[PDB]
Amino acid sequence: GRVRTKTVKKTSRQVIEKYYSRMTLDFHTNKKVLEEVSILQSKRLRNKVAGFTTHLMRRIQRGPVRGISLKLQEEERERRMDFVPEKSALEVDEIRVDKETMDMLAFLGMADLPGVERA
Amino acid sequence: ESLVYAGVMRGHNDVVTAIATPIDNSPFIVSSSRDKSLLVWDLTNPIQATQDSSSEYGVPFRRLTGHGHFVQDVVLSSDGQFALSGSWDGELRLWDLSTGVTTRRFVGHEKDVLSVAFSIDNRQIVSASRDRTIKLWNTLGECKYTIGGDLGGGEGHTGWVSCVRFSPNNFAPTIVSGSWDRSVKVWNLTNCKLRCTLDGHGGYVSAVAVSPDGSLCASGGKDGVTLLWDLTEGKRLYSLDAGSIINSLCFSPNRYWLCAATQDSIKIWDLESKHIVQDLRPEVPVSTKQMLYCTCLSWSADGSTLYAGYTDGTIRIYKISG
RNA sequence: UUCCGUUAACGAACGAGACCUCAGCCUGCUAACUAGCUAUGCGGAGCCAUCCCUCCGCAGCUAGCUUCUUAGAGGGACUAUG
Repeated sequence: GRVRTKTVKKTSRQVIEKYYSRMTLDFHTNKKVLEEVSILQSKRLRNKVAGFTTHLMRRIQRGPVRGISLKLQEEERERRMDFVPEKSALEVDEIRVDKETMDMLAFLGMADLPGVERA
Repeated sequence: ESLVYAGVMRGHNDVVTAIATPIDNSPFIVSSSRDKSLLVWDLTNPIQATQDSSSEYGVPFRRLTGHGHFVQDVVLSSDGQFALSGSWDGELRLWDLSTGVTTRRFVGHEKDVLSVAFSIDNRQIVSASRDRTIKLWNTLGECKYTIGGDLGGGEGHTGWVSCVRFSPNNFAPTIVSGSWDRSVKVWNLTNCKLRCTLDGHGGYVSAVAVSPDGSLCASGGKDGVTLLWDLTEGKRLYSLDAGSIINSLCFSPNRYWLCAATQDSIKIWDLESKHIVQDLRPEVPVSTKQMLYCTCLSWSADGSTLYAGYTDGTIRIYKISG
């Protein structure tokens, strides 16, 4: 049974958020880096937290992930989320409808409506 | 014409971290690894075309065991046999390759050490460290100066230093240091002051290069962007683009080539034309997870052969055609 | 009741874990005549005998001695890699 507990998992994520750039995919260098940024009370705690951060970086370098909010990917998921096409794909020119739709449109008095025609 | 493949040698269990080659005692290659050993290879240059082109480029000759942790960088004496190596135990060691014993020991680096380098007269020794300090040593392994400290103490970096090399011009000895603080500095052995701060990269630096004639100052690192600089006075000539991480950098001894290890293959540019003309891939393409990077490279004295040491303790040798 | 996650709950407190002791690795560091190993000298005993060779004794300003012993500082393992 090698389930990591709350302290390790929480600290791993919370150190991934603060320094994504200075971590890497090797365990040993990550050990040293984690020794240069935080104050832990045992070597075994450090080895465990660094071991959980290294494959967290492997899967970060792979794809997306839960709660940790990386800056370089939260803006990149915003830079292309305020994304526009050349012109709006919702166009009012060829919008074909079925009997009851023009029946309601005749009810409203917009019986003649540019771009509407039966199926 | 181009670089060609002969074979691969396997003498290190863990990732090879440096190769050094001599100029006067030629057939003696030395490579360091994360195994605390320090192997020395002998070259009769065999290619056994008897067993499916039996794979061995040479036969291992001698391990200099004795370091207490990973050996990070090694270099050779410019006049004889001696070698100098730095490791994660905070020490530097001088080995004698004719008997396999250590001869001297540079105690004093308060934390891990990442780079070593000799000098022309071999009296000027530099050590770069995770201490966030550089220290100069004599041949006796005793102190004369130590450049570092924070802004008040001096001009030392704030992150760890990652690599140092000399300027091979004889009327102006200097030392160039790349750092994890994303800054390259140039120093002087005259006063251990800095000539210039070559403020470059946006990510951490892991490599610095000085031209064989001491004219321009290739440095690589995190972003994948290599920047070439001016040794005379700190000017950024042009930028090159590799994409992935960068670990090792080197110049051809006489031909005007710059080589790099960039985590998906070895990329050789040209400086005659600021454009890539050679990519070098691992021979065995097995679909295991992300393939062995090349972690270090070096040219021979004559530039006839380049050596690449990778993450699996495998070293693959590259010759030229004609 | 370790964690992922689900979710009228959200945020926390103990217990588990962490932690401390001992044992396991270190020809790397610090050393050690209240621990020793090595070499050299003298002493004995064998012997192709004169030296060499082997086995013990003994004494030191022998050690570019600390492998063995002791005990300190650290390193090492994290399921790290496939």
